Amino acid sequence: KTILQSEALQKYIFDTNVYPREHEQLKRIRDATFKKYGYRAELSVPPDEGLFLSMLLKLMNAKKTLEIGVFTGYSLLTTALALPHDGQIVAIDPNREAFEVGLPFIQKAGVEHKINFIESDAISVLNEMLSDKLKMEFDFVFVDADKPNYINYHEQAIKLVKVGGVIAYDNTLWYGSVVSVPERLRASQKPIIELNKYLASDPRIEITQISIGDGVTLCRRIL
Amino acid sequence: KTILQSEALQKYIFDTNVYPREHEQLKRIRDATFKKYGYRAELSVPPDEGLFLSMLLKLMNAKKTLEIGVFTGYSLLTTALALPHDGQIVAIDPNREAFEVGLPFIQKAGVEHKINFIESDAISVLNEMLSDEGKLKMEFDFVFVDADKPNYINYHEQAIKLVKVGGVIAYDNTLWQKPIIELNKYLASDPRIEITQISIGDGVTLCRRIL
Ligand SMILES: Nc1ncnc2c1ncn2[C@@H]1O[C@H](CSCC[C@H](N)C(=O)O)[C@@H](O)[C@H]1O
Ligand SMILES: Nc1ncnc2c1ncn2[C@@H]1O[C@H](CSCC[C@H](N)C(=O)O)[C@@H](O)[C@H]1O
Ligand SMILES: [Mg+2]
Repeated sequence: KTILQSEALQKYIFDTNVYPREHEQLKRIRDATFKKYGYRAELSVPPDEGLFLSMLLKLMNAKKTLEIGVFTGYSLLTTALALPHDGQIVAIDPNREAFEVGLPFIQKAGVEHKINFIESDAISVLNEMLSDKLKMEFDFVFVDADKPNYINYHEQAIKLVKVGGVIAYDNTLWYGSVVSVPERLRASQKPIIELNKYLASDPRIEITQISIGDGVTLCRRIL
Repeated sequence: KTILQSEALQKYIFDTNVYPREHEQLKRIRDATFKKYGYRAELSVPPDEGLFLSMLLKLMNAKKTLEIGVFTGYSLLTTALALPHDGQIVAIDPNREAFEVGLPFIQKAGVEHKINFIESDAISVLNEMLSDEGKLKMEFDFVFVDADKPNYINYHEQAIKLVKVGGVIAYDNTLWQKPIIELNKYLASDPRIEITQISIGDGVTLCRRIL
């Protein structure tokens, strides 16, 4: 899986610059995820994107983060390992079963204490955060869930992220189809095109769309 | 050029997510670069990589940077615009004529005061910095290496002493040929850095100094 010019080039990146520095428990998540899910393992953040997100989190000095869409936990464990010892993550996914595929390796990595996993749909949780008593504020928000709700998440996340914080959207080049379409991915083409147009014109954010993985768009909140 | 599956996909990134947000003086650098250097305009850091570097510098809170390889100044102006008002950039290139193509637009953007442009080969400039004991602890937050590929490993061993612990050295063109193959192996096995290779532009490898 790649949006690059060649699968060989994608493998060069993995072999040269990811797998030799990949945490062993991240490898364990990858192996377990393919064994259970087959091609659906491609739902995971790819390992080169993971390593990038890790250094991004370190460079921003992020400590409080929100993850919408957990699956078996590759990006969640990536995030927990990058954060300092007192980092805290709110991680939302209706599929607790997938989460428990990765949880033994999260536990082995010693970072379970950083994670608040919420088995729920994200819309209601983020609406409760906005409606809750306390001040929810995040350094970083990773949106990697159900694409038809991405614009809805944006309007929630732009209230919950700090000014100067980052909201990151995954899959924003969607197999190249934003410019094309593989028939089974057609349903998600429109919502990603819609999200791309929405972020492109948003004055409250600075953006960079990065041709890593299946496309990552970073949104730095400035208003 | 693009390392993506299709040129249409690359152009989509530019049209949708770069040009509507691109500083007008960066556009003017792009146009003047084609007018003077033609298809060597391709040597410039591409617009999507520009916004990426800009976002990196803002998130890092970078203030002092070093640029090796300037050409007509697209990445240099990108950097100057991302830095705070009191930011400083040291920019090294033997081609002063190319720099002076972009200079009017750097000046119109109001950021010329941030820039110390040095007309030289970078190896000797950096060796002089390493010799300058008195300013050795005046370190850079960010180093961008975008020059002559056969010297990249040499620049690494200089830059790793010039950048702060926790700062970043960024190598351009790491998905290029031999000096890049060698560089990629060298950084992969360097215990003094953490790395991430990003498939943007011609390939960018970020090196965060940890020792
Ligand atoms: N309404 C919703 N709210 C939150 N998550 C949802 C959701 N609907 C679907 N999802 C979840 O979105 C996930 C997308 S895959 C997430 C991949 C993950 N970031 C990783 O690196 O492994 C799926 O696990 C799915 O269960
Ligand atoms: N020994 C050397 N030291 C510093 N720069 C060098 C060099 N040898 C070649 N170069 C320069 O490296 C540059 C590469 S093109 C640089 C692109 C620039 N960052 C931009 O965005 O426009 C050329 O301008 C060339 O003059
Ligand atoms: Mg993903």
